[PDB]
Amino acid sequence: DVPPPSVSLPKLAALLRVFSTVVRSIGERFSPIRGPPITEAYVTDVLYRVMRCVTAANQVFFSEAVLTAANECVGVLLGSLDPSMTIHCDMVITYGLDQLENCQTCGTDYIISVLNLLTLIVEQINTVVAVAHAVYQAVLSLKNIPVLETAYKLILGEMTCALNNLLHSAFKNHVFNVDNAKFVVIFDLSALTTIGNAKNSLIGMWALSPTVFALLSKNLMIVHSDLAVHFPAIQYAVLYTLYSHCTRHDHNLLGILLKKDNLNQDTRKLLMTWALEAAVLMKKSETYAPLFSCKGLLANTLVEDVNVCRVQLVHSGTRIRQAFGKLLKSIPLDVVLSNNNHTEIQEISLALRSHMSKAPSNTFHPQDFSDVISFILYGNSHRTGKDNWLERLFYSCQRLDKRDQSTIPRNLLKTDAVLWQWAIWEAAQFTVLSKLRTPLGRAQDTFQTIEGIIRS
Amino acid sequence: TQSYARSTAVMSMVGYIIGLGDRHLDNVLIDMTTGEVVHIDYNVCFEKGKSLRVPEKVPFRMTQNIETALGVTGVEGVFRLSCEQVLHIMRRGRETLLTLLEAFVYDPLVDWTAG
Amino acid sequence: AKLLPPERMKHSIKLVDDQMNWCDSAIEYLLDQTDVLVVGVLGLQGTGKSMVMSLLSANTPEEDQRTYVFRAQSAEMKERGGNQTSGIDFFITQERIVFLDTQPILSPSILDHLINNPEYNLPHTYVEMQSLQIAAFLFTVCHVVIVVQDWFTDLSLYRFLQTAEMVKPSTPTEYYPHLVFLQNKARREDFCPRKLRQMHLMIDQLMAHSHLRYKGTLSMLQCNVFPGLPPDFLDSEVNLPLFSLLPGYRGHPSFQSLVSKLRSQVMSMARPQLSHTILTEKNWFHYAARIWDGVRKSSALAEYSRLL
Amino acid sequence: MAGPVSLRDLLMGPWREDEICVVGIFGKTALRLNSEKFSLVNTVCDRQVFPLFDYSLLQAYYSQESKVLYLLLTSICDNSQLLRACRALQSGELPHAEAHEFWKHQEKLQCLSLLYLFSVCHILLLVHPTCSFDITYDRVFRALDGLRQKVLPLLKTAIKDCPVGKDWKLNCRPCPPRLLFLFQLNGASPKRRLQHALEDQIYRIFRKSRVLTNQSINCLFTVPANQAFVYIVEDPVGMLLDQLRSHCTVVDFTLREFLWQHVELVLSKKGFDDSVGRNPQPSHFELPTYQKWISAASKLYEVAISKILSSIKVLEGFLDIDTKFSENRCQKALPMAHSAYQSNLPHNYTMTVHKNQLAQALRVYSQHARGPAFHKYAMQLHEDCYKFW
Amino acid sequence: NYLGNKACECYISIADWAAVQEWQNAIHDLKKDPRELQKSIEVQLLRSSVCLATALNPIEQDQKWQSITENVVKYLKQTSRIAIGPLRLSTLTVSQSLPVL
Ligand SMILES: Nc1nc2c(ncn2[C@@H]2O[C@H](COP(=O)(O)OP(=O)(O)OP(=O)(O)O)[C@@H](O)[C@H]2O)c(=O)[nH]1
Ligand SMILES: [Mg+2]
Repeated sequence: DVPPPSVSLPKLAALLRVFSTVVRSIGERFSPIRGPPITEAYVTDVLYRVMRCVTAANQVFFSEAVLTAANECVGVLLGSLDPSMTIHCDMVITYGLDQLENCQTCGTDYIISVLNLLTLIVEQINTVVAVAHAVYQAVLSLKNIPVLETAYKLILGEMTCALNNLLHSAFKNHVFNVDNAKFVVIFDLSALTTIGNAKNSLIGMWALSPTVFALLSKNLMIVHSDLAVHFPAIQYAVLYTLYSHCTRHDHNLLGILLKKDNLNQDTRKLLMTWALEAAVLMKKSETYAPLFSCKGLLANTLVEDVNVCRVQLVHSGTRIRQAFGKLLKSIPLDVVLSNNNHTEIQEISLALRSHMSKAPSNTFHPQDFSDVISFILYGNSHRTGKDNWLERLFYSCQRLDKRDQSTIPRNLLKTDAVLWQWAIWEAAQFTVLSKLRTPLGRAQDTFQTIEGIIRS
Repeated sequence: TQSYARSTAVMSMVGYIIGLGDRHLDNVLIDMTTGEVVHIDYNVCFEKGKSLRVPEKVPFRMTQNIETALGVTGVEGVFRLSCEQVLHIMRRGRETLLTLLEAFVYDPLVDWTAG
Repeated sequence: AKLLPPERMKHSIKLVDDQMNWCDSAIEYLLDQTDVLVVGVLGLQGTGKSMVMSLLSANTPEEDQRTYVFRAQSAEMKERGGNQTSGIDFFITQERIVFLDTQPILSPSILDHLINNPEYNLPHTYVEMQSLQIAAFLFTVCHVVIVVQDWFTDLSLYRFLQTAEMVKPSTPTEYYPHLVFLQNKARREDFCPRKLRQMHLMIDQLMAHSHLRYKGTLSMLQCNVFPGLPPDFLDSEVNLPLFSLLPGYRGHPSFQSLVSKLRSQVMSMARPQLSHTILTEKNWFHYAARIWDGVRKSSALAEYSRLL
Repeated sequence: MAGPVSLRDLLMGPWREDEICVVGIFGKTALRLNSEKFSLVNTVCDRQVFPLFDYSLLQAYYSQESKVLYLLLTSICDNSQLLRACRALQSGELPHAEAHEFWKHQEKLQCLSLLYLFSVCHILLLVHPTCSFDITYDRVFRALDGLRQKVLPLLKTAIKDCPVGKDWKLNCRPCPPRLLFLFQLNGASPKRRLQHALEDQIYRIFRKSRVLTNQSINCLFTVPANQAFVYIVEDPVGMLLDQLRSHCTVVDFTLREFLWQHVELVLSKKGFDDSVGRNPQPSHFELPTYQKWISAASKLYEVAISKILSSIKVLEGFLDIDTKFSENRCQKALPMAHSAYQSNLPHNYTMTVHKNQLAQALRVYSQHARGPAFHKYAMQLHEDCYKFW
Repeated sequence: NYLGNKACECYISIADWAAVQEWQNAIHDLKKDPRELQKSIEVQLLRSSVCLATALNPIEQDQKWQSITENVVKYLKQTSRIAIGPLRLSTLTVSQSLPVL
């Protein structure tokens, strides 16, 4: 591997051109050799010399690696000459080839990206090669969300974060603008996919540098969901939303995804529900004592017994699916979490009344007495969870109401909800208006527009 | 529900100004996600529903019993009646933008206004 | 607030003693739930069959080894052989998921312990009976069998699993659990499309006649844009300025990501009904103990021991 | 100039004597670019003999600079030939019984090719990239003594007219081959202790299993020297990717001393007298020559690759236990289940009633058939079909 | 900043999150040492952002608006406490033609 440098480094470009041509030809000839095994069309047929070598084995990997690593000698300073095939452009001419089938190989894409990043670290942006500063972003945006292995986003995101620090180190490059206006659009997609907890930080910090501001709406929609990931990405999302800009918060793209996910989850009736697991959820909603010491993520993957939802699973989606499953499990006659139906209903009514009266009064209880920071804010979370629980229960408690296509039939027990009438308890326990108007206003009209209308 | 009420009010104002008819439980769809109401092809428009051939109905839009019970309280003096007034105000203020559009849609060549 | 009292463990619990003796210390942590997942692991001496169970049940990849529920090998590897997991352990995660990190089937450490100190003629034909007893107890009781392997395509493993099915006592349709083939300590090669296809073909031809659900719901969580090239089956592999701070090309997904995506599959594994009843976590222990007595004194093994 | 081939090597009629010392190389290997045996052959002779890129394709290679004849076996246990076996078994050659018989025949061919190493060789190097002695090999080594003894006259009567000598023809091998197991590392002074631990474990195992007797047994002890090497944790294409990270920014023998310590005892005629128990010390060094070794190996391969040797495979009864167990299970399930359902279920009327009871006669037999079975199913449908009319 | 748990009712953090910013703001005029202020603000942002964390639980729109302003102002206070407030934050809240505001 030293002879390649010893041949391509010295002067007398008359011979360096031949050395390059030969190496690049061996490369662009081995690369298509894996085409037959992949059944792909031969491409990159522009630098190949007259050498029809037939490797047809793992030798292609090593040959391409040695022919690309040798090119680093030209992609390193100083090298005040560009009479060759412009390796700067060579690493991009093979994009459509070594990036569309690179998955089936997963050996050449990363090496090409590393060589390109090395060639760019010595010179990244100056405005002679001029479109380079724009070709970098134009190739990154295309190679940034062609979903690949974890060993690729970890370097693409790193190069992007390193280029962001140079953009704000330049200066009118922001108005390019087909690259930046898309380089940031792809950052928006890479902020969540994939769920690695390492690429998001490389994106939350890479996009935190840009002001920008072109499409901060997508950044705000991403932060509105990432602020609850329950991982170290929460702090990054918070610091990005507090530093990007105001008046656009306060301005839908991502929230609709969670809405559709919950709508699709509420239309399957997967009656696994881990009845024993619903107790540790009521103990977390009606009480602060957490029985599962993250624990929510270990629940969704446990539920639904495959063999649904996206790969996000963090965290409002799972936080709401837990309550929905607990409600589906309480829909059956007996609520194993508590005593018989008349006991669980009484417990819920008491927990709601002891908290609604707290509004026009002052009283201490496990819903507000939190003797630690970051937990008194969980009391509001408890109220929101209880409100959503009651709402989705009234949803699934319509076995007598005969829910429409929005919710499939509950089960063969669709008669117990018709024989027995729980609407009487809902009417006699409409104190949820007070216990809801405090945490979430809209959590009362759902019940307020019923008790206030049923009593015509 | 708010997005629903708003789209319902706007479509009602449209069917009042434009003679939209044939409003059945199929032509008046509903987006359970966004809550907005979509209407099927306006085969009976510009008061054509008063020329049949069919029991002459004179509803300016669909306000059935399964729709008035959808808003907060009702239709008249409700969230929908408060937005229809704003719709008319924003449309009367730009009444020319629609008058000229209709004048150019009429006296046409391949529009087939013989319905 | 007392009507929902939970219960958790801190360390493993051994049902089968070092001398293959059933223990009744697990009922204390059992409950009256119906859907109870029971995942067991079988493998060679140093195949790493407890670190997987520890990282799947309670622990995570970023945590000290001494904190693992199931003791891993830290200083015993360098010393005489291995086999730190003497008997079948027990652990029920917060999700009521039972885990069974059995001893290394056909392990030289157990043979050495037997030679240095049992109703048989040779200790070599005895380490194969304990392996069979644990494989049959892991098939008639467990819902998933995580066949861990340090190196890939150990023909001995595929020829032994087919022999453990023959000893599987039926008639409590024959209940046959799943089979998750974990390639613990997997190199960058195992994570290649050609390598994946070769592994699937090999494990489908070796396990072509097993009657065990070894295929269907694995190997399609974290990969490239790859569509299903081969007849996919249950096979989850587990690995072993700014430009300067670029980690080397691992070639495989992160250890944490693979552990998470395997734990999600193990938790989501199908939990079919047991022999003839629901067999709740309490009834299960009363159903796994009878199976132990029936297999330790079964006719299948009594006849197989003579053939050895 | 040496060609890594065995079939063509023995078919010869330069380096004539060479005072060679053959070394067998068998064992299991994982799916990798360069097999373990190939890497060992390349590291021993200090040159890449096998350049990197369903039978026992046994290949030989002679090193002139070391006078060593490495014979590497591609036994089905290896994952390189096993891949081709599963590929040929996938599309076109099988039912359960046929597949089990195919695997049994492959294992028998592997055992035969392995006996060709324990019969004409001096040193043997196992391959098991796990760092844990595979107990299965015990039952294999205990299954080779039967073939090494019963097939002993079948081999003596075919190597009589050979210059091998008196002792070689007496015990059918140049000398007791020393087993030098070689395990690869996966996770880990620390290795120096693991080698001794594995040596002690293997010694205890072979002593308790009678695999290492105090006489001219199929194997040897190697008490004074060491017979348990541990490879360092390179092989795939990752060195180039690991060199990019560096280019962008800008005691404990190793495969030769551990093997030469035993190769010198054969090249220098020292022998393999490493025996314990105050025995007669039978130590016939029998340092062969390339010509004489080839003359002996030609006949050994022609006889084993076999007039009676092919009929001795059934004399093992140590690796095909699955077949016998399944046959016994079928013989216990047929006369029980079928005999019960032929009398428990009367079905006196024989007009279109045989299948009505056979539908359940199979549900009962299925619950008692195991392994390579259901062959009696064809032999059992006749009972329910011969009792009626 | 470890709000007083003396019967801290739910959703009342709007006053607790606003009655504290004055503490880390009135002290600036007393001094202008600050090492004990970022720990009283950053730990205060950790709780002020909870109101927005619940804005996604279970499903809500851009709202709330009167609470996110408190989080932004607390971030501005923490930024002006670390340094002397040379350039930013201010912050920038110009229209912003929502325009309910
Ligand atoms: N399985 C596995 N083991 C690893 C890995 N990396 C290091 N190891 C070491 O390999 C040893 C084998 O792992 P374990 O699962 O704990 O072994 P075990 O389950 O106790 O099985 P036995 O060896 O029979 O006792 C561990 O003690 C680790 O120290 C890895 O990535 N996977
Ligand atoms: Mg263990």
